Amino acid sequence: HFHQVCTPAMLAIARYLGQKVPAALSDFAVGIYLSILALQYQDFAKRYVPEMMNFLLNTLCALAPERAKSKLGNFPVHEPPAGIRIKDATNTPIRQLNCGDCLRKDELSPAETSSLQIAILSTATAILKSAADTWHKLPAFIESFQPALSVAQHLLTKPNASHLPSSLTSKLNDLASHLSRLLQLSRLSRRPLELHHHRPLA
Amino acid sequence: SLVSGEKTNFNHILRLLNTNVDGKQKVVYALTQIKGVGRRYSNLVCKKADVDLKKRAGELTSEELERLVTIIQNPLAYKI
Amino acid sequence: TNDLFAVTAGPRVEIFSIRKREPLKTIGRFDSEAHCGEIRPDGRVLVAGEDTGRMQVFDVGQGTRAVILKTWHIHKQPVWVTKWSPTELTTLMSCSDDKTVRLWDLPSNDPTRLFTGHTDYVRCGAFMPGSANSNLLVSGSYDETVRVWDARAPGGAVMTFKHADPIEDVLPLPSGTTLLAASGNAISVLDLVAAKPLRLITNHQKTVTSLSLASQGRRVVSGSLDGHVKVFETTSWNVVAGAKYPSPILSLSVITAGASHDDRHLAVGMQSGVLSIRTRLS
Amino acid sequence: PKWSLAAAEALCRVFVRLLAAGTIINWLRDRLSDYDGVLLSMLQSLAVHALVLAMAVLKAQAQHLTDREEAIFPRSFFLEIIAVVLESPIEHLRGHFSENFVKKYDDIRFYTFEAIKHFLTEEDVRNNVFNLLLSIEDVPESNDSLENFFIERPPKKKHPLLSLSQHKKQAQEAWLAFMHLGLSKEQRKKVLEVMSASIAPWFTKPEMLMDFLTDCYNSGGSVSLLALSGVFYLIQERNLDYPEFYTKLYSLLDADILHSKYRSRFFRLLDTFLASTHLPAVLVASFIKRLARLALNAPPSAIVVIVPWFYNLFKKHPLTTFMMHRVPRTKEEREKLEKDGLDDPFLPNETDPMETRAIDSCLWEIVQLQSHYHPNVATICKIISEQFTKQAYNLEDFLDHSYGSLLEAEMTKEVKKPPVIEFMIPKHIFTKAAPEEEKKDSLLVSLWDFG
Amino acid sequence: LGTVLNQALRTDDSDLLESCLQTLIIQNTINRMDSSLAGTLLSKLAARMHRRPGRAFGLMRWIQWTLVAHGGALVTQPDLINRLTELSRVLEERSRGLSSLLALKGKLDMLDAQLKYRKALKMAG
Repeated sequence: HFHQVCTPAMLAIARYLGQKVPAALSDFAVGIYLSILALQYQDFAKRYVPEMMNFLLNTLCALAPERAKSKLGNFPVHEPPAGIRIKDATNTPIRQLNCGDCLRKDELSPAETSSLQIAILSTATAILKSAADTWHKLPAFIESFQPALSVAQHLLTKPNASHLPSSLTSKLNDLASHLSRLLQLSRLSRRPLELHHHRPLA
Repeated sequence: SLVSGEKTNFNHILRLLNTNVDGKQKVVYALTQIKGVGRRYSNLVCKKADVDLKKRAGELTSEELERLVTIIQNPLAYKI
Repeated sequence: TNDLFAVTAGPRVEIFSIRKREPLKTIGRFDSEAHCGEIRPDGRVLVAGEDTGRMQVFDVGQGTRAVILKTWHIHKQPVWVTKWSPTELTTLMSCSDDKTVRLWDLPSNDPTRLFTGHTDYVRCGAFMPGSANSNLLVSGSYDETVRVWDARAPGGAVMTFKHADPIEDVLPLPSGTTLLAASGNAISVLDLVAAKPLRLITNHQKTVTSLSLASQGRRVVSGSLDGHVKVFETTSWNVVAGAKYPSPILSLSVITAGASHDDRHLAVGMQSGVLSIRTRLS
Repeated sequence: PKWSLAAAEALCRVFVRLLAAGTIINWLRDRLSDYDGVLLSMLQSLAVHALVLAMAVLKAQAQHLTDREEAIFPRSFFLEIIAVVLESPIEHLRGHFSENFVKKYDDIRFYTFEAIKHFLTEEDVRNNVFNLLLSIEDVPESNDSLENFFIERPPKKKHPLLSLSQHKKQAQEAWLAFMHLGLSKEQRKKVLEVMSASIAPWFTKPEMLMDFLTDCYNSGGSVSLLALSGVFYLIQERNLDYPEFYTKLYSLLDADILHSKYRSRFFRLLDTFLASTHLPAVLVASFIKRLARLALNAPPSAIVVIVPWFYNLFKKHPLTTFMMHRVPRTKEEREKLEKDGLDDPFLPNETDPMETRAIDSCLWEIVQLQSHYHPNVATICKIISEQFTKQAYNLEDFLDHSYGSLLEAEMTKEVKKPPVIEFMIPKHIFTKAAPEEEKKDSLLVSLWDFG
Repeated sequence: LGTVLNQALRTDDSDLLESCLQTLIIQNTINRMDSSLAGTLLSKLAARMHRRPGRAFGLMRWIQWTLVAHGGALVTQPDLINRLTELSRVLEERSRGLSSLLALKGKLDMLDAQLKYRKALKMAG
């Protein structure tokens, strides 16, 4: 329930993950880092990080293939400042992230930027899968995950498929299918709330 | 579509010196509600307090609340 | 020929005089608030509704008389308008907070009829003046819905109208044919013989509060949060006169005197705790 | 030039003595003119003590540069005094000037404002004068609350210096002329913060502020969030209204406002805005539903404020409680719901809160938010969950709370009550597969390359 | 003060009108005001004109700028020439005395002069 040491760690995580509009892909990477940290925190104690949800979706739109046009979730959307978004680099394949990506390089080669962005995308994709798999309960599933579907189909738009590789395309397609499945699960299982069935005192 | 409810929240348990429970009844009845305090004693202290008997408990600003508190704290500094 | 009229302000009412213009007798048996305090067309009964949900009815002579005749505790939720039927001495409408208006008989210990249909708070109502307007009851909700029922078949409303605002007041006419609804900044003259909305009129900024019939059933004063009192004729409904008050207002009425009911004086009630009387004699 | 300082102050001394005393008087005043020039240079230098001498010579001039019993003083001289002190980049000079006399003396205040008028009529200096404008804070209550004068409490008994209305008038004009000049973004937001406390109470008529404020209020964004304070101040004082106040509020509340810094002030305002009494249930229901839906992504330092306010609103409006404990009345609906699960009748992104069907929804958001990671926050959701006992919750103990407050809370907790750990810790903490231990790999290790 | 005028005119206020009319920004407000309210403004300003003939110096400049900005707004809702009708009737009033008002002016600017001059003798003597 509560710890002297385990929880303020989570609090530091939450401050970083809520605050700090990302100025760099290194910030993006360490955001991915603390997001999966909090996932490994609330594994099998199904507590919830809105900071992680909004930060993940914020990153997902900040990769900006075309544009965050309109009505993409309720999470606070911000602007990718330094061209920090994907280009039509659909040939740079997927890879796993390394801790060196926690370093700043304003001199970074654009092919490395493309590959690193794509790897960030795929890892956040995995994060989405894991979080859905662990949060299929918790009745705000619909209102928490509907924006994920929205962002997903928005990235599945053709002006984004132009820049996207087919690997990530199959990834997010799997995501949309699995997530729609769990959405229908939540929708069919959902019941109204009756909290004050109070036991009267004798 | 906007009317100030700056007075509506007064049907509540007031805390005070000894009893933490004093509801809205009236100024004198709330003073006698406080322990040890007489009814005419309540009359005396409110008519020194310059507060209206027509006022109900909780119709009073915090200034005159704590004025009533200090004048029940010292019944001698004010003459009696 | 009375010398009485009631004001309801806070946890109390204060029965006032018309002649001396003085608060004759306060009644503070109200627990929580007091949303309407009106007297029976005798002049001997005051009824009023608290905020816990009880409605109390008690007798007053001219002055220091507060004998609590009856109390009803049905609604469990505040009542905002209890009003007497202007013909029968024994029936009163009571629109509560919750969803409900209902007719009480005084000797009866359970309400005579109950009308529903409203969906939000209900906070204005009246009876229908006119001869054939016998048991005809009009209420405006906050739900942008005014409804009139007959008492004979307690089904839904016989008629209903939807506005775009919270309808914060209503009054019929002594012609018994037309009716003012008051909603947002927008009053609305309506036909009830034809159920046809005649005309919307807006000459205020903010939401209105109250409408008052005047001199001979021939004019209506209106009162709005604009600090504004504005009186219209009932033929063309032009802004005929009015004035300003230094605090936004909440209630308004002119009241008549005596022989042939010439208007004795008006009084406005402002949020600033101030009850202003403007008087004229003849 | 410390000997020049000594010469200057002794010259001020002999000047005030000859003024207290008193074809020659032409040179006798030539002295004072050239000494004013000396004092221009000496303020352009210590300049704070030079400023002290300057107020002294202003005093002596007002006292006895006249035959009349009244004390007129050179507004021109004061004007160039103001000119030099506002062009001077010395923050300490400006501060000593503001604190020592402007926050002290009302003659100074009034004549200061009009000197500012003249000088502005004829950028960094804009920032300086803006600092000074902000430095004046306190509005006196009454003409007898003026009650202190640097020179010459006038016996006019109708004097502009005796009438509070004129001081308010002059400062009013100062603010009018300054916004007429134009000011920065940061100046704009600082004004819009401190206005209703200290600038809007300066006006004999704030209606041009009503104009300017509803313009930046209809502008949108954080500036409009700050503009809410001013427009409420004005609708409360002088009931000049906005057209569509509540629908404006409902669409005004949005995603990031909870993440905005000034949500504390915002929430106190909203506490009033639903402390009103003439409110329809579905409107306050709309505000409930929208706030829960944003709490689904809120910071917890906001959620701690979010919940008890709901306890309040539920206590005042029982026709909201149906979103807490909602029975299917009919067994037919029970069949329909057990067959087909529930969709939310509420409409997100509907403009009119009086038409969003917040009624017939439920607080699935907050009951899921119970399962937050933070324990105090979870308990506060449990407060909604549990029972309705306390008559109210203040929010004042809840406001202004941040991650900083939470971290110092856990810090100022005990060094260690003896804690617990996790036994049977696996060794393959960074090992990628470990196919011989049968314990599934850390998800981080599976999605992270360490090599 | 644009919304102030809008509010005050449509609510037909008296003292709000006085407050905003006691006093550039004037022009900005008349840019940003409305049309139908401006015609009603025109009507009550001709009313003030008729009621006390003291100052012309602000209010003429006001109606100048009304006809500047929303002049053609009366072209847009041109049933209210009856508003425009009385202004003709109003502004023909203040032209009345001018048919010989100058016949005052000179003989008075006459006695001005020597009174300046014998005064201009006076410190000299």
